[PDB]
Amino acid sequence: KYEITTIHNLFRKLTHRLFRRNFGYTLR
Repeated sequence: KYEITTIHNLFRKLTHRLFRRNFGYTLR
C-alpha cells in the first residue's frame, strides 16, 4: 500500500515538488 506504487522510476521522482502533495494520500 506504500512501496507498491513505487517500482523503478514510477514514484522515483528525483524532484518531488508536486508529488509531495499527492503523497499525503498514500501516506495517510
